[PDB]
Amino acid sequence: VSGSGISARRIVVDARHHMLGRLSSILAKELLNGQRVVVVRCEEICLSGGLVRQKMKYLRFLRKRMNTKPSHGPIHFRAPSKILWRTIRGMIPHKTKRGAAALARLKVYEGVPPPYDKIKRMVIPDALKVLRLQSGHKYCLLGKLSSEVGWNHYDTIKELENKRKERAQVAYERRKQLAKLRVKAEKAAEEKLGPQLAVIEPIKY
Amino acid sequence: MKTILSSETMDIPDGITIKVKAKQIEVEGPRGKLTRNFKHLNLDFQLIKKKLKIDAWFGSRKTTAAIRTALSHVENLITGVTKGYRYKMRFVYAHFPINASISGGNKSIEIRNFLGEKKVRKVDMLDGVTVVRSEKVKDELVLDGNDIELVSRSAALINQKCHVKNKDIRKFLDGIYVSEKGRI
Amino acid sequence: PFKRFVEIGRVALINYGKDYGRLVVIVDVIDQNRALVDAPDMVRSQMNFKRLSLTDIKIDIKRIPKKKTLVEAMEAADVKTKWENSSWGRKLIVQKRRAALNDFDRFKLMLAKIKRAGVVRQELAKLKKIAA
Amino acid sequence: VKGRQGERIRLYVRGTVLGYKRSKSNQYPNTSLIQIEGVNTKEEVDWYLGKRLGYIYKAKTKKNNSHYRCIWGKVCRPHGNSGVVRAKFKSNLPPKSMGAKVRVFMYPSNI
Amino acid sequence: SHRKFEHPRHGSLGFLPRKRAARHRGKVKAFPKDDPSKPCKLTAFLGYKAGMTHIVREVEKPGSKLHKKETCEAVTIVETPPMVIVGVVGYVKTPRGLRCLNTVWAQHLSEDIKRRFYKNWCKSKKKAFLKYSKKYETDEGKKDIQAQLEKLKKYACVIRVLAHTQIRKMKGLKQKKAHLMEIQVNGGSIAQKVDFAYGFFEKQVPVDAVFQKDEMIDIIGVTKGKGYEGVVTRWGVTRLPRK
Amino acid sequence: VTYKFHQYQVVGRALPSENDEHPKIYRMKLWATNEVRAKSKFWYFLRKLKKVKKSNGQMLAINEIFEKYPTTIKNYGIWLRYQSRTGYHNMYKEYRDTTLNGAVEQMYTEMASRHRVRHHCIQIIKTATIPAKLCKRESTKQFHDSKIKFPLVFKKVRPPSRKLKTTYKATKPNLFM
RNA sequence: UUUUUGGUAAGCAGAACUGGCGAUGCGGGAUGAACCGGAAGCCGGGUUACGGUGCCAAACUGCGCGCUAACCUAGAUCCCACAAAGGGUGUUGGUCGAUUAAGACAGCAGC
RNA sequence: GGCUUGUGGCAGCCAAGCGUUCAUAGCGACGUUGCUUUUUGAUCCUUCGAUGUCGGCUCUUCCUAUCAUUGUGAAGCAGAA
RNA sequence: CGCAUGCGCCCGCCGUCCGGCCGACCCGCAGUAGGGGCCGGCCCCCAAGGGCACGUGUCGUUGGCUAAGUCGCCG
Ligand SMILES: [K+]
Ligand SMILES: [K+]
Ligand SMILES: [K+]
Ligand SMILES: [K+]
Ligand SMILES: [K+]
Ligand SMILES: [K+]
Ligand SMILES: [K+]
Ligand SMILES: [Mg+2]
Ligand SMILES: [Mg+2]
Ligand SMILES: [Mg+2]
Ligand SMILES: [Mg+2]
Ligand SMILES: [Mg+2]
Ligand SMILES: [Mg+2]
Ligand SMILES: [Mg+2]
Ligand SMILES: [Mg+2]
Ligand SMILES: [Mg+2]
Ligand SMILES: [Mg+2]
Ligand SMILES: [Mg+2]
Ligand SMILES: [Mg+2]
Ligand SMILES: [Mg+2]
Ligand SMILES: [Mg+2]
Ligand SMILES: [Mg+2]
Ligand SMILES: [Mg+2]
Repeated sequence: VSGSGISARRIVVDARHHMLGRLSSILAKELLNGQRVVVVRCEEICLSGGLVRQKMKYLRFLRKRMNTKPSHGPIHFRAPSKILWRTIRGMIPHKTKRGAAALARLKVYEGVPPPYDKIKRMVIPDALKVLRLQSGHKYCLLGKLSSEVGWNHYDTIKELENKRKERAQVAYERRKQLAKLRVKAEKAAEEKLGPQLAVIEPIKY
Repeated sequence: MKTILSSETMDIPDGITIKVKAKQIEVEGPRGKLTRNFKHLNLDFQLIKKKLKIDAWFGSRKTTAAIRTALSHVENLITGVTKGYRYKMRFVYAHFPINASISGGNKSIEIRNFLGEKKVRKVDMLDGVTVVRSEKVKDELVLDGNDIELVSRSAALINQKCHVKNKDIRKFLDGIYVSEKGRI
Repeated sequence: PFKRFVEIGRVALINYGKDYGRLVVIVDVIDQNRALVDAPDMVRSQMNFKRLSLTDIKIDIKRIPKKKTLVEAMEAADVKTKWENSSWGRKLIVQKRRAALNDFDRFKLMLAKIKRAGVVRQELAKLKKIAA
Repeated sequence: VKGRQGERIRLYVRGTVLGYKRSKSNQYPNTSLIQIEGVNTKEEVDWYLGKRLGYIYKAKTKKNNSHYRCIWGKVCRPHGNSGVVRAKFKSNLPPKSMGAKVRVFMYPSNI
Repeated sequence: SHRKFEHPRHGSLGFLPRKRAARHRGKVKAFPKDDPSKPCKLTAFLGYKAGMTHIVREVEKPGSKLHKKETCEAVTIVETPPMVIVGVVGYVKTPRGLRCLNTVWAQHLSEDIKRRFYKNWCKSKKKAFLKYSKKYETDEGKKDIQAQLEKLKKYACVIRVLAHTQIRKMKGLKQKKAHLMEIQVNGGSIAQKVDFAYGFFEKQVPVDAVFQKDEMIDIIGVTKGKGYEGVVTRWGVTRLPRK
Repeated sequence: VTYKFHQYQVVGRALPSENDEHPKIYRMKLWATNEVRAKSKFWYFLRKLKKVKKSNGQMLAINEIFEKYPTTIKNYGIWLRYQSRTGYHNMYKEYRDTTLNGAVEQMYTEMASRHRVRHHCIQIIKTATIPAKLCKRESTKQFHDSKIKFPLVFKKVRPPSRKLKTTYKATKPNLFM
């Protein structure tokens, strides 16, 4: 993984059905190359091995604590967004200034809060479950894992996501109708544009 | 060793409306409607016409084992909406009679005097399952419903609610046990 | 119900490697991972299914036919014409054409697109005021 | 229409400064690793070999009536298999430039 | 090596740190679960500890040694004069917990409550809520106040009333600066809660409207202070030998 | 075109002596990655099977054997002897390939996978082209079907070349059998 | 490393041949006097050794086949930082034998 | 403290026999495979320009190879134990 | 959420002057042993590998006019 190398002011990633570790490594490289990344819907991230194995792993993590002063760490974040953030931190030299700056360019959210609900969201094929996990093998959602280890906002995110999706469906229908109104416009413009369509014909899909 | 094709077929009765879409099977009959989610099976369901065909391509021996399981579940749904399921249980006791109290429209039962205990054991029937005390037979319960899993599981709840403890169960045979697994 | 199957006569597109973009006919199957493919302009050879994309075209041939028999079967089914006329097959052709446009040709296409967009936008405005 | 104010013609592509030529335990600042946007293979790198590079940054003081500074370089050879290149500049780039962008010009031209 | 003999540890680790509380008034950490089917009602009340005494009553506890006998038991007197509602606040349920949406205050605020907003009331100009109180005097301002209330009805999920004590009525306390707290409203829909709260603006809520006789309540407050203290008294560790 | 393993006929004999001016000539069909390694394994067997070491032997001829019809599919049976962690064993394997070189390559790959047997712990006893009706393994029989038909259950999603590789894409892959 | 004595054994004690460390940095083995590579004036370019190419971290989430699913912290690289006898109707290969369209096996039916 | 584990401690495999009958409810002779560092030895690597050397008292934390307490399986478990 | 300093402070303008951008254009959801579009048949998918955009002028010459369209700013 060398990096995307694209010039963008900001990249918004939809993490739904992305493998946690593979998404983390790709994003870690993007952040280290100076790319600003926003990750939404972290509760829908997928972890291979299944809930039982992943739950046992987190419980072993909960055991780790400074015996003489538990407040001195390690800190066991329960929310999906923080778990992703901590997973990425393990793949970055976060104790150096270079690493700290890279982490400061990352933002993680559960669900899709504004203004990102109206911003195009991309996916990362190298981390997609449909391409990385064989159908029939165990996996769990990060939101489900977080709920069982002490994240109590799962329902709140679920209701807000349903409200957002219904609004998005309404907006989708408006664009769908606007597209049907535009295919008529081009047909009407066909008579005016005789030479222009000839040039575009060999290039049109 | 992955077999190229493993397939099994079953015949759909004439008076059944079976609907399949993305491994979501819905069966409707005179008694009601039943639906089961088979999205956890990596199989190919197809209705050919009526018959139901389930295929597994390049599946290991474990994967092909689910082909017959899927057909049996679909067959149970067909029988559930056509004939129904009737599980009969018998009270077994040596000294203390077991007193049963049906309530809530045959959707609940309370067991009292099990081995003389003063504790009251309450069991609620699952969705679509009704429990009725039989009159032809002495100390017999009858559970009826469409879904075999719910009816059979309701009987299991009653049976396990009346387990003897701190005693030799070989001699203390008290309990409620399933005596017949049939259909209405 | 699957739409495409690996079978003798199936026309496949090479989706990876040097032979990318070429059409081949599956004339025999070696195992689960490999098939024997033949084309009019290539020697019969084996290749992995990971480099093949099955199409909707399927000619009627017997197992491992002769080149002359294979060629006439493809022409009888108009394999090349069907593929190029299809939307999927046209996508590959258009991609090559776009990459082959010179600087002057790109300038002409820009003018045509700019003028096309301007007229279309005017038509939409009329469809908005009238058909609100 | 946008009404944007800025450069009207772009005759360069952006490249990201990834770091220096290095091993697991040593660093060689005399060579820099640059990722050129759009170049994804070693074969594609051949077109950019010898092309001039410009690292433009802003200083606090004014020199020649400007806060801009430029360090010139060029593409020397490809690095790895994924289109990264090795670049040399008149002076070794500072570590501060890691993650910054450089302009990859289309000259000197062989076409 | 293992300790020679076993005894439980001294003190509880669930009350750490043993620091001075960052507050003087008892904070309600958790309000009762809300039941919409019930009428709107307050869930908390402020009072002042007056003192203790003992009472005698005849116990009615079947199966107990005290059945139909008399028992003497200590009791605490808490003086609870009616509280005055002076505002309403609404919270929205967010993935980051409850967030305060808006706060609507009553037109008239007593001097006792206004003292709570100052460190030196007498030396100040007493400008608190003067500009806020003016928008109740105009039709456009009244519409804005009503619009804010409708905003709470639409988005708020938790409604709490701002209530303060009438501390002047207890001259023994020698204090004129009243105590203010948020009291959650349980029961009814969100609209009813807002209407319930707004209807009490500048009105008094007696303690009887919140609690009644023979019910169990929780008391929250700050314990008596005792300053720097050694381990024997602070934690209950046993003393060492005389020598 | 290119094979990992090549088949060679190696012909050799013991050096002529006064007692035997015309010693017996031995031939073997050996598999190796090149001629040099084929010769070395030829002397290994002659040393241990005919008591003729290379130091007192003579190499006569070495020729590579090529598949006759590399465009058709044949069934290949391979009889082999291999060493496990606890002893020696014999097994018979079948493969389908266009050339016996490919079938031998599959055999070495399978032995490494299913038995953790390295290349140097395998001796090939016999190879042969088996007709379809005489095959024994079901992994080979199931493809003896004139109406062979199946879908591609597992596909590999990727651009034709890394030139069209991008880290980010607007939509997920659309896959259907 | 190998040969080798005493000792249950030891990062124990004592010999044989060679190399190494000590007197020596440098690359790899996360970390390490001895292991692997390799020995060095001060520099530019090129190429490698051992070891590597998901991130940390320079180099593929490269092109191929199979095996494994770990509800024990599955497993993950010479020295090296451990595991045994004995077991599994877990699963995958192979070897020998027996039965079967003249009808086996399971169930069903009355040999 | 470290290496080692003979010795000490703890555990498994085979099944002659015991167990009224009955190898394996509960036991396991003759053998054989291990674990542990809460025994004692073996060694002499660290410390002799000094690491305060018995036990108790006090106080916290940790382990499980579980004495009691919660939930269960087995018995030569009728009940009780 | 309240109140916020008279030789001060806060805003709306106008100038003066000071410390990484180059088109930095793009909101469907869901599935992947499937999902849509049309009349059980026929089509579409098989990566944004797309679409949009005066995209055309020395960050852009002078002087006008300017139908609609697109875009920015402004109550
Ligand atoms: K002690
Ligand atoms: K006390
Ligand atoms: K004491
Ligand atoms: K086995
Ligand atoms: K021992
Ligand atoms: K000493
Ligand atoms: K322009
Ligand atoms: Mg790298
Ligand atoms: Mg008992
Ligand atoms: Mg709390
Ligand atoms: Mg005091
Ligand atoms: Mg010594
Ligand atoms: Mg010395
Ligand atoms: Mg190591
Ligand atoms: Mg050099
Ligand atoms: Mg890989
Ligand atoms: Mg074993
Ligand atoms: Mg013994
Ligand atoms: Mg000292
Ligand atoms: Mg000292
Ligand atoms: Mg000391
Ligand atoms: Mg235990
Ligand atoms: Mg007894």
